[PDB]
Amino acid sequence: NLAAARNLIQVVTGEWKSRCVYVATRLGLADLIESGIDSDETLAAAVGSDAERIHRLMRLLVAFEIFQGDTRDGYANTPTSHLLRDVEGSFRDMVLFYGEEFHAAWTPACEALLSGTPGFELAFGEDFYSYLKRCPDAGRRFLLAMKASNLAFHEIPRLLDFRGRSFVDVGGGSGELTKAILQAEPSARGVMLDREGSLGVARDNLSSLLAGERVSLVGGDMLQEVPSNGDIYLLSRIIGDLDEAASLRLLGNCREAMAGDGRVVVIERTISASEPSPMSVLWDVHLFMACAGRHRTTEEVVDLLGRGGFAVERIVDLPMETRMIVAARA
Amino acid sequence: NLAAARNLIQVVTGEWKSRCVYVATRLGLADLIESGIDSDETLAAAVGSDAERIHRLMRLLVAFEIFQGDTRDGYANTPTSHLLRDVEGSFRDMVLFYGEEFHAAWTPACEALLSGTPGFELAFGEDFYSYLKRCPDAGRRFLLAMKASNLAFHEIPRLLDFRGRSFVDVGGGSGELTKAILQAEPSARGVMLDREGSLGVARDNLSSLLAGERVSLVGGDMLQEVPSNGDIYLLSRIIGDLDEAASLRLLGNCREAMAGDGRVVVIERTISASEPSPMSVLWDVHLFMACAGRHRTTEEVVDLLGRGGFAVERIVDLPMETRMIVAARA
Repeated sequence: NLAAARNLIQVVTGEWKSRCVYVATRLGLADLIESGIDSDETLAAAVGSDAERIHRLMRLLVAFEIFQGDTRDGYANTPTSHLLRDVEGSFRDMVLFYGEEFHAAWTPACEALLSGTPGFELAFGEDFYSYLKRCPDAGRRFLLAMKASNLAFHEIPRLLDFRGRSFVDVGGGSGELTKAILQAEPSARGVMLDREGSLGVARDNLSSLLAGERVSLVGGDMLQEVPSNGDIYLLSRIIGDLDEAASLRLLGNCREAMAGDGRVVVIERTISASEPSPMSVLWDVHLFMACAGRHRTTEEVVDLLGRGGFAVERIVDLPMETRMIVAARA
Repeated sequence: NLAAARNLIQVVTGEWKSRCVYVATRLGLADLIESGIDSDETLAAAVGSDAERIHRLMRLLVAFEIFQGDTRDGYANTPTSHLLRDVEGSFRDMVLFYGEEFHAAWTPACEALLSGTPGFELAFGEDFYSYLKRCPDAGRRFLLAMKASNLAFHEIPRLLDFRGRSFVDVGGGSGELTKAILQAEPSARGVMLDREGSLGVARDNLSSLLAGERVSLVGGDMLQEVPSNGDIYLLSRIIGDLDEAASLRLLGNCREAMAGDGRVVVIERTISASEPSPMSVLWDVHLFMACAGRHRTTEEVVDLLGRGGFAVERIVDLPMETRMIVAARA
């Protein structure tokens, strides 16, 4: 009952820790501190607070190993708080977006789980993808939030050998996975496929790589055709939105288009059918809350790969509860 | 870097777990399950949801050891989920209040820590205790939420001997501490003091014990006078709100009123000034967010006791980050 009350209270009050991290990010404390503004007084002066309130917020965060030090010798960053800094590749924009849009989305979680309308849609009056287009700047902020998952993408070219290979990023969106591969392995060449008229974001995000002729963009419908003669076909976050049939159209398109000995690589969160990792299932509820998305089990994807003519060769756990499943032609 | 990123995401997404437990609580899943309604399908029909959403919620809660089992063989409670049930001493009402009023309070946390206006006041346009006194239903719910802390009160008569002895509950409020003592030790006798005109709640909450003539109530100002000849003077969540001057008046009132070899017993959350427990400091920021209160360090309480002519005899760590400090006449 004691351990149980203590664990329960941790979970109940976890939200207040999220808020405190969000406030530390909004206030730019991690930046100020790295700069040497590192006392209660100087921090309070910089952000417009009071020294005692800063002291209390800092005491909390330090106790949870987010920052370190004290007001007298000075506060400093820890590996976790460095991620809050306003620097390339940090988690700052993800923290802010999650503490704003997704904080609002998770407020009507009860009515969402009862009705089946995502909490996001209840909170904002339109579906998520609609919101990113409507609400001014939301799209830009969300792409910055998503850069946080360059964590999994940076691992792919460390696990998979792209040296002298051509790859096809099917349904690439902004091009972050293509970008990460091409940054890591200079002899690799890619094609990114997306809907015609959808290539603008990628044209800008990939401008230097396009200028260097390391990549080309193609407009097309992946269900009708994929760019041919690739060695590796990346399906990143594609399968989850597709039903049995469209998934088999897509997989058949890659199976027939790829070079001899080519591979299909599915990159996606999948849930272990038994003993799922607690974080993977938290992401799964979140996918509902955000957009009524649904995850497959690892088994369902492996079996789906088989029905599309592939033999799985590797299943690798990536950062942020993402899997990489590599399949060759059966 | 992997490890830091995994930690940050845990903290950032912790809020969604709080929302998931709040939802299970609002829906009465633990009650339903205890009564044998224990599949996704029967749970869904019971609450007006759908089997798939229940499945995903329950998968999440089970993975975090809140419930156990599975839809086929049936879900079942755990020591943690038993605390959510609608039973006398559970955390159920605390979870609900924290997921409603305090979830609202913690939304403007940034503006709160900058301005100094508690998030509760920002959110509701009204200070916390004014809100409780004005809105009888909110006041009722808050009292039920504060019952979760009866965990600490029930330990008190196990650590102190009230057999044969008399106590004075100074600032007793609704009277839960007095009631915990008399229920544990039927031969204890006690007086509860509070401000005249405030005794309504306690007169009701303690009706039985008042009818048994085991306890009486007195209306009065503790800063001028306290009931005399007590063996044990309980100061529960009373000093925290008092300045130096007021605390020394109260302590002197106790020192002069008490029996030979009497004790003053301070029950309060305090912060260890050197290496504080992360949970104690989270409670401290929450106290600000709710009503601009704050906790003292343990050292400050010990030093204040000494200034009031007391010597600390014992310090005991009670449940839910609360301290019991026993002092005798120096």
